[PDB]
Amino acid sequence: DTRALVADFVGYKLRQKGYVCGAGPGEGPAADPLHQAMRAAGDEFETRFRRTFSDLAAQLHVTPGSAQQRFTQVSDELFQGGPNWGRLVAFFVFGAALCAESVNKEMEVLVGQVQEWMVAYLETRLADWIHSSGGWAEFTALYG
Amino acid sequence: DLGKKLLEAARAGQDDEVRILMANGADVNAKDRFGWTPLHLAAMEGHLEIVEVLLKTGADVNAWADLGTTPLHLAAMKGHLEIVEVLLKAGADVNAEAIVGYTPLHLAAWEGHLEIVEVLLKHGADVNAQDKFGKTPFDLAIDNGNEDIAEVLQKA
Repeated sequence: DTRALVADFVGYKLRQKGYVCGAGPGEGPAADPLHQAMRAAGDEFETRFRRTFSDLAAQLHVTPGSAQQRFTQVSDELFQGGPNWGRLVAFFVFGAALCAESVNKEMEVLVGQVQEWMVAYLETRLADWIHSSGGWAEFTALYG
Repeated sequence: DLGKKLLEAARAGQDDEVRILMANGADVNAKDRFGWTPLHLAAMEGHLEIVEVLLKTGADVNAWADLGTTPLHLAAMKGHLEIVEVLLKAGADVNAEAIVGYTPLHLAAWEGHLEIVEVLLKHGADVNAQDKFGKTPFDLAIDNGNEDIAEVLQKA
């Protein structure tokens, strides 16, 4: 569930920005209301902030060794004062932005690993909040 | 759903529609699903007349969105100088923090808007403010190659 959502959104953004072409998650239109909801929300969020999250990603100067800690620090910041659906959208937009920045610096392993770290953060941190907030079905209702 | 209509008209820069909605009781502070108000949208899109009408009708100049973003962050980031002035005159907080601890001065410095950096400084912006990662506006200016702004911040 969660892994599929992350893969779909990141895959969609990488294709949207012209970084990747062909078979894989995020290829073609959303197969699923949850996935459509996150694509639409991420897109809207990103047109507002323009280059903000790509600039933040670049400002981190990640290396293969520091990237997980830096990813985790940003994620913690975004969730200060508790999760809400908008901060969750920011978290996805930032994750995809960090994958794109890793492509720019040609660290291809991070494109995959950042996605792994997104899933683990969601499952170990935000899982309790999401469930009590009505789960992804509720997110879909509000952002779809 | 006057609030939704006000949000849409503010973003689209439709001056006449905004006045009608306000005169019909639309909530000047209505929030969208990202926490943005009509003032956030008009400030980001650069519609000055709408910014002024919203403020005159009671818009909260310091309203913050989901990540803490305020209308002044957006005006500073996008480089709208007249809107920055109008917001500051109306009580905008020069030191508000958003996202990662960015201050409007961080965003103007990174985006290379020199006059806005100076206006923010004259209004009390904290030159030494650090974002969550330790970076000051000076650091961001230099990293983005804006030497003019960096020198101004160093002098300050």
